[PDB]
Amino acid sequence: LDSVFSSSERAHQVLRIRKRANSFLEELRHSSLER
Amino acid sequence: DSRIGKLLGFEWTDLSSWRRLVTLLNRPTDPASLAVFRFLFGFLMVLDIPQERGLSSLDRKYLDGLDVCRFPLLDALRPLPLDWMYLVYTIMFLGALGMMLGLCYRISCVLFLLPYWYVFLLDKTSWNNHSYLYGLLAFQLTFMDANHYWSVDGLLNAHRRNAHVPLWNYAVLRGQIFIVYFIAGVKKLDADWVEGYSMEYLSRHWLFSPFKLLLSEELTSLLVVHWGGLLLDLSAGFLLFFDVSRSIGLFFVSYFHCMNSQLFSIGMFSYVMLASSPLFCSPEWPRKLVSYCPRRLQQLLPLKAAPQPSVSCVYKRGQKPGLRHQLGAAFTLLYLLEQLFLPYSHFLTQGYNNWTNGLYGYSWDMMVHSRSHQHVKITYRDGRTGELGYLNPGVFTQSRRWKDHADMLKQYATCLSRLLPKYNVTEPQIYFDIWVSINDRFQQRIFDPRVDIVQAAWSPFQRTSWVQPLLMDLSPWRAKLQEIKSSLDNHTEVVFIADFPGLHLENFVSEDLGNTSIQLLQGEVTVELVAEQKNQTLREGEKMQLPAGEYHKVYTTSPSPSCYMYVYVNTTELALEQDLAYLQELKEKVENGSETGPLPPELQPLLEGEVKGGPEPTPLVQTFLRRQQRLQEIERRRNTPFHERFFRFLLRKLYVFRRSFLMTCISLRNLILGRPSLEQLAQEVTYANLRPF
Ligand SMILES: C/C(=C\Cc1c(C)c(O)c2ccccc2c1O)CCC[C@H](C)CCC[C@H](C)CCCC(C)C
Ligand SMILES: *[C@@H]1O[C@H](CO)[C@@H](O[C@@H]2O[C@H](CO)[C@@H](O)[C@H](O)[C@H]2NC(C)=O)[C@H](O)[C@H]1NC(C)=O
Ligand SMILES: *[C@@H]1O[C@H](CO)[C@@H](O[C@@H]2O[C@H](CO)[C@@H](O)[C@H](O)[C@H]2NC(C)=O)[C@H](O)[C@H]1NC(C)=O
Ligand SMILES: *[C@@H]1O[C@H](CO)[C@@H](O)[C@H](O)[C@H]1NC(C)=O
Repeated sequence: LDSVFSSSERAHQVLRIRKRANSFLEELRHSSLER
Repeated sequence: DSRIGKLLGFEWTDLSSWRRLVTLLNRPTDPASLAVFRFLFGFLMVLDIPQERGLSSLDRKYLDGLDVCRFPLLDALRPLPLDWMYLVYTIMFLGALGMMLGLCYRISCVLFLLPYWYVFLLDKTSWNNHSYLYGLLAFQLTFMDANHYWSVDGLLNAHRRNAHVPLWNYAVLRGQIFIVYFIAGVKKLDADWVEGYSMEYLSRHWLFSPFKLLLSEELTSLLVVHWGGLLLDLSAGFLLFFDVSRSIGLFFVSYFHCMNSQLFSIGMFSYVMLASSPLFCSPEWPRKLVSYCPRRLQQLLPLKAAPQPSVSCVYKRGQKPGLRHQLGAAFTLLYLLEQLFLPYSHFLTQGYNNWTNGLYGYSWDMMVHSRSHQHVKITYRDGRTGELGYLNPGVFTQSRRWKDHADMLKQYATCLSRLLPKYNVTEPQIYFDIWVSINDRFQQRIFDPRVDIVQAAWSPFQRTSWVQPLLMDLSPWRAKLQEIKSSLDNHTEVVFIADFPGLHLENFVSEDLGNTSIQLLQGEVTVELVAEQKNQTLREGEKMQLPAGEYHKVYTTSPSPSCYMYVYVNTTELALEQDLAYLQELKEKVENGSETGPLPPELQPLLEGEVKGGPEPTPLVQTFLRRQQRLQEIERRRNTPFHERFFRFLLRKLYVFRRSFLMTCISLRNLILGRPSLEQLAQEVTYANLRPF
């Protein structure tokens, strides 16, 4: 496994493009099975 | 006779003494509306247990042997094994069915209530207002005499067959719904709701299409969505009670709840509120609806004659009040006072305070705050060697709500402390660095990144000292920043940052993100490149071109917070897009007959579309084929009939219910008759997961 730890290079990346999630905290269980 | 008597239903002299108050709160009333509401609530919760409580997904949430970090309200609570959890959910289902059919009503209510609150308190990441409401309604209905009309207990027991109920049974529910509407409305008198920031992008939905024939998008997003919602909350609270306003209030409330059901994915909240809306009507509306039907149908619907006397009421001839009447009145008054007080009880339990107020779930502040997280770093220092390492942001977790609350952060730190020694880490010191913006503000730290949360101090009744204040001074900037957001190309992207005095941010620009620049908006910062150890002090309105592939630090050296921005474009994505576009242009030229010269051999697979009897395609060709396939799939999805979607939805829900039932059966069999050999278990688990078709 060894997914507990990460690297310095991939931890210090503020600028990483991603999608947008409103996260209203009221809509069901959000992604549900994903996380 | 009095005008107040007809408007409010009770006279002032009734409040002179305790005896008169008890008599008023225990006067006879018809049971029909309460019975209908009981039936609808039970049925909806029966449908909701396999969907939102998580009985379908319970086998991958409480899996045995897996180490995960839990977030219970009390540290004493611990989940049971999976099979006993399945048994608990079976007890919930039995209680809900009993409530629906009115069979052993008090026992069924208790069997639903206690498990539901156990599940609710076991996890703080699954809290929302519409679960708290279900818990409250189940608690209230445990004491109400709702099994008098359209109940199996009536058939099995003559004394409870179409009998009277006291008046506070309706009063408590009406007060609860009024509290929900009014407190939701007043909580929405916030600067970010009246100004159009919360739910700023919800006016694009096609349900708002007719409004766009008369109003622009920006005006529709403010007059209708925000001010309309606030006014609807307050007015729907007040109007439904009065006789004159009931029709218009019912129409607006029903439209509001249907639009909420379609626009959001809240779940069964809209249907529950719709079922509660008739409760403000006369206590005997179902009876007169039943009467206005053919006699043959009336042979199947419930009784229509006048209800018989009950012993849960006080009649005026008289009858001195007993004990249960006094307890009912006291319960009504104290419960409604507690309901009014609890949403504003945040100055006593100050440990849970943050930028927002209190834990989410019992404040009725629905859809008021939206958050966008930009970065999360978890650093650990080993307690023996001194080595410094970095963990994944969300390891040993199932939700992402730990990023915004101090108590959950403390629990997560303790969980990591107990788990990490399994991975050759001695007594660790964990530091957290989380960047979040609420309602489109500057991204700022929420927690102090120099504090070891494992050893930090937290108590519920004292304020945490390691939660950064919300810089509300930068509120007006949200206008200007948005302008900069709209001045960009289809490639450029912008991130805004506001940083405290003394602190610094160390960042690593990826090799792909060429052409990245930093500009200063307010304050004073110094930018250090560590490859050659060179720091330049930036003044307001100065820009620098950062390296790609190196570390750079930004330090704040002013007494007040400093605001700056990163503007970047992805070079690799742009290059891939340009090369793919050139390839597509060549393909189109080949298709229309142009480019008479021979195609390159790598282009032959593109025209063929299948990698058979030839060299493997280059990664660019694979990307092109994948893009074409995805575009075809999206186009096929768009040109899809509605009936197919409806049938697929029905099949998916059927699959969910089937999986829930079969897994519960497996668990109960294991509990009672023991566990078979592993092969039979594997066969059964394969059988349960099979799609219905
Ligand atoms: C998202 C909104 C409110 C949050 C909410 C939700 C989801 C609930 O489940 C509630 C249940 C009970 C009490 C309060 C609740 C609550 O606060 C506004 C909804 C968007 C928008 C306002 C709907 C538009 C429809 C109205 C009728 C428009 C009228 C405008 C006139 C000018 C025509
Ligand atoms: C570049 O400028 C920064 C801006 O402060 C310098 O940083 C301070 O550096 C000293 C020496 O390491 C530390 O003791 C201070 O704590 C730092 N200040 C803050 C606020 O953290 C840095 O030294 C400069 N670098 C070079 C190579 O000259
Ligand atoms: C920058 O843009 C590139 C464009 O490709 C993004 O990249 C891909 O990156 C993922 C990992 O994030 C790889 O698995 C893919 O193979 C890459 N695709 C290619 C080379 O076509 C990248 O994620 C973006 N962000 C950053 C920070 O580089
Ligand atoms: C070292 O860590 C690895 C990873 O778990 C494993 O070999 C074991 O836990 C540790 N063994 C020793 C000798 O430290």
